[PDB]
Amino acid sequence: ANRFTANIKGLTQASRNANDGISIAQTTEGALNEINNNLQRVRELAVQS
Amino acid sequence: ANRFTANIKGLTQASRNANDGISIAQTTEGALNEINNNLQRVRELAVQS
Repeated sequence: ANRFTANIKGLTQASRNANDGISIAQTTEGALNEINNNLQRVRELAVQS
Repeated sequence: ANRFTANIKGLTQASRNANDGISIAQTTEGALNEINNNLQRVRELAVQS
C-alpha cells in the first residue's frame, strides 16, 4: 500500500510537469505565429520591390 | 496552408505589378502617336516643297 501511495503522488506531480511543458510550448507557438505573419508580409514587399 | 498563403500574397502583388507595366506602355504609345502626327505633317510639307 505504501508503494502504491508513492507512485500515485509521483504520477500526479508528473502530470503537472506535462502541463508545464504544454504551457511553455504554447507560448513559443504563439510567438512563432507572429514571426510567420511578419515573414509573409516581408515576402509580399520583396515581390513589390 | 502557409505556403499557399505566401503564394497568394505574392501573386496578388505581381498582378498589380503587371498593371503598372500596362500603364507605362500606354503612356509611351500616346507620346509616339503625337510624334507620328507631326511626321505625317512634315511629309505633306516636303511634298509641297
